[PDB]
Amino acid sequence: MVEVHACSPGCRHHLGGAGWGDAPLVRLGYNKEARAKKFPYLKALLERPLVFDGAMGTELQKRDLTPEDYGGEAYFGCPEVLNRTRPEVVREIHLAYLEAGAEVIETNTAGALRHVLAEYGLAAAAEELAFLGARIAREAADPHGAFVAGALGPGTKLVSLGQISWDALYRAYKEAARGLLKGGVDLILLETAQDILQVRCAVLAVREAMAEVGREVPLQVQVTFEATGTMLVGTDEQAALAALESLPVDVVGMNCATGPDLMDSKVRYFAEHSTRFVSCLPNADLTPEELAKWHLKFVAEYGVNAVGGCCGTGPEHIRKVAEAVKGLAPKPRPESFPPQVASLYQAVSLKQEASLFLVGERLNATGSKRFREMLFARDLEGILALAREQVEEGAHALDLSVAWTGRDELEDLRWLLPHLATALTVPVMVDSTSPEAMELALKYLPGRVLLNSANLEDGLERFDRVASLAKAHGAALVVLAIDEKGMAKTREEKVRVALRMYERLTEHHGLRPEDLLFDLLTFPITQGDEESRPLAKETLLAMEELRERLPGVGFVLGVSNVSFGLKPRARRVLNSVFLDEARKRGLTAAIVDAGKILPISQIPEEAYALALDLIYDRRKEGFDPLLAFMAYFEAHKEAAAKREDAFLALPLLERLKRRVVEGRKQGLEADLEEALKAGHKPLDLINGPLLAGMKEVGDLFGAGKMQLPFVLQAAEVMKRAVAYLEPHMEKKGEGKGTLVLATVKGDVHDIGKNLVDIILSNNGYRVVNLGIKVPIEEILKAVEAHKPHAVGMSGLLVKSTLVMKENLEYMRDRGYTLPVILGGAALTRSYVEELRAIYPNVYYAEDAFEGLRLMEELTGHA
Ligand code: B12
Ligand SMILES: N[C@@H](CCS)C(=O)O
Ligand SMILES: [K+]
Ligand SMILES: [Zn+2]
Ligand SMILES: [Zn+2]
Repeated sequence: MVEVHACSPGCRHHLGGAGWGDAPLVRLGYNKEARAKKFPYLKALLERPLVFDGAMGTELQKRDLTPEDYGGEAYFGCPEVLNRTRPEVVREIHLAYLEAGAEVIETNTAGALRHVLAEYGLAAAAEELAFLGARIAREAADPHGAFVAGALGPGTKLVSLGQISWDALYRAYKEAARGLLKGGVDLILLETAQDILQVRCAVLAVREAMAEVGREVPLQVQVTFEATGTMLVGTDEQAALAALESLPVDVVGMNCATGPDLMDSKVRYFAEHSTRFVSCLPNADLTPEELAKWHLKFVAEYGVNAVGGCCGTGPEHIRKVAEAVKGLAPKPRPESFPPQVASLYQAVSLKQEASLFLVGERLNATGSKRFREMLFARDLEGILALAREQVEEGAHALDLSVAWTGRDELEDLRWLLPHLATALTVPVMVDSTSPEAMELALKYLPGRVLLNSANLEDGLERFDRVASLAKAHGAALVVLAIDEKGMAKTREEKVRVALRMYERLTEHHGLRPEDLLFDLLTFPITQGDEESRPLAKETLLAMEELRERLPGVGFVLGVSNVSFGLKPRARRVLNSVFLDEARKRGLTAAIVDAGKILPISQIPEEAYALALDLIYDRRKEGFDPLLAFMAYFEAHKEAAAKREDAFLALPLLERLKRRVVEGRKQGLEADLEEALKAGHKPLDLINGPLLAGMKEVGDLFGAGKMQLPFVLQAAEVMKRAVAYLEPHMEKKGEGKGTLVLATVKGDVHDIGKNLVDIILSNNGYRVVNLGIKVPIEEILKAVEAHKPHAVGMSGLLVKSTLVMKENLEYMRDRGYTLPVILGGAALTRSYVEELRAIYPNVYYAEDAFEGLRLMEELTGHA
């Protein structure tokens, strides 16, 4: 092995593993075959479904156990102290589960954690009671030749919410896992997880336990989804899986809180998308027979790898499940997972559909006077509004740098990060030259973070420290083309540094290409020195080359830099054109603000061609592009005022259209008022100038001539106009029936939907509008509560047409035959015709009027 000898003193491979051998993640993905060859539990998961045991706690509660059984009054009701004071009772329950057909039992150790046990005066006994728990299970399982799972639960204190420090929590999982490993468990099971940051904390602590003890075992991680649909601290299934896929874990799954019914969408999401094996352990009430049917569905139809029960399930539940699942062939797991990052709340794709991945930069002390002022003044409320402003303008993630000469970086992160952890809906790109700052940040930020910058500026060791940190915490990584020779300025230097960095991150450390965002630099081309004139072109040509040579990797640029030195209008224009040029060369992400760009649709053809000449350095004895480009803005200084007066001069109707296209909120309501006073009706304005404006924005976005922030600015105008016009809308009928209406899970588009709501409401239909990103469970809760004549689902993403199909499947499975009306721009009539195969009663609606006519037909025209 070359690689075993090629470590620096910066490498920390115990937690994340390296790029070779048995590490959980390597360049090629989840290291399934190697780990199946080393570990009998994973071999078994490949070969057959593994039946878990059922509840321990609810089994213990059925024994009439006295204070004496627990060692005294102090310890009464602590399950884990029974490992010392009534071992034979814990064992008997294992024996009942094995005799019922369980091939995997869990240790009575879920609450064998320092801070949980402190309740009973047992804080110092966590390792002991965990070790005795593993021994009890070993004693029962060894005659049966079964597996033992060392079970650790979430504890009583939520780390994302500040109720315990990462370090105290880390120490609690470590010592506990140590007990389990020394006791002979075959795998460690982190279960009933409520806090996605705890998952990261405990995974890394349990890994460290393995390294300390010299014994590695598979790691299985199960979250709990509450009846509301998320983990307790607010994490959905998508964000959960995104946060798990990049960690050193073998098996992902869920347990507790609900029965399999509510669990079904979440189990199907894991079964469908995870590269790891998948487990499912529902709570119960639920009969043995019912649970056996749900696990037959989950195994045979979805490909779930291990099945058992949680709280309320007994031996009898496991008996029926083992009979139901014996002899089913496992389905193969998916081999790739789309690159995604995550906040506490939501997953975000790194390959954004039809768009760059846009990273706001205003939370950067170096680049932002406002943020700096608010940081030093400890203005939390101001920083969160700034965060929100950026997300509102389309930021998929936020770059954060607090570093400032004169200040303690670590103090400022300790102040700010606890608040960002729970406030942000989007992920954080942690921006720092200090690995210590990075490591501190990774103790506070839930989900899958980004790290802004592995580079070779300060030696291989720092590079390896950052690389190691990213591998262990499952972070995406920005790779910056700077080495011992300095910043790479030419295409040749950029490719060479990128290739060296790539090979080290993939082959040595085991990061996937998909985790990497290569930053070839952005230098100013405005200063006007002959050195600086080709520096933009060099980045663009390097990026194209590295795109063909490195499939899978991403590219990110801080684009504003290109234009440093210029006047604001010139900057906005150069930044925008550079960004589009970079997109055409392979760019996947951009660190940029909305204010520092404008739509290409708004750039005169002459400014456009001059910006091209400057970027590509089209210099002649004829003409110097920098001077020509500067001179353009000198000679069109009045341009802002010709725009404003020409805008204000337009006819009323065309002016309404223009407000949409150009995002002009200011004076909107006055124009709409003017139109209502002249006798125009609300729906005329909506269907006419306003939606014509949205049609044009769509054409420009689809043609690459308008970026996401300006589509959001058009969207805001559109929704303000509809909200102003809605109260003036003429009603046209009386109680004709009821529609439950929703945009489906994953989708935030609602302009279509809300027009539907308004047209139907005013033609005399009760519309229960459930909003955006509505899961099928909440749709059907609404169906049950309101008993409507139909259900409406809106979908504008291609992805949403697949959610609609699955929604129809979910509805068929639970007996629904109510009419379903599907609509949205992504969805065709030919496609809804085909869904009739799943669900007879499904109808397509081209528009709100077609929706109206379908409600008319389906209620007898009421
Ligand atoms: C506005 C807009 C946005 C706004 C939406 C704001 C809001 N709605 O609150 C914002 C900026 C939020 C947005 C974001 C994104 N969007 Co967008 N967006 C658009 C845009 C420009 C206009 C959509 C619109 O409002 N149309 C106006 C309404 C009136 O039309 P409509 O919704 O079709 O509805 C009519 C019919 O379809 C029907 N209908 C619709 N629903 C229903 C339901 C029922 C029951 C009935 C009876 C009828 C019915 O009736 C309506 C009126 O007659 C479209 C352009 C397009 N569609 O080609 C892209 C578009 C839909 N978006 C797109 C994309 C990709 C995205 C993003 C992924 C961008 C990104 N960030 O990477 C995100 C995804 C966010 C998410 N969903 O999770 C794509 C989707 C295609 C795809 N491959 O997935 C489009 C097509 C652009 C493109 N690529 O060309 N988007
Ligand atoms: N393994 C635990 C789960 C706690 S919710 C038990 O069955 O009691
Ligand atoms: K169990
Ligand atoms: Zn190493
Ligand atoms: Zn439970």
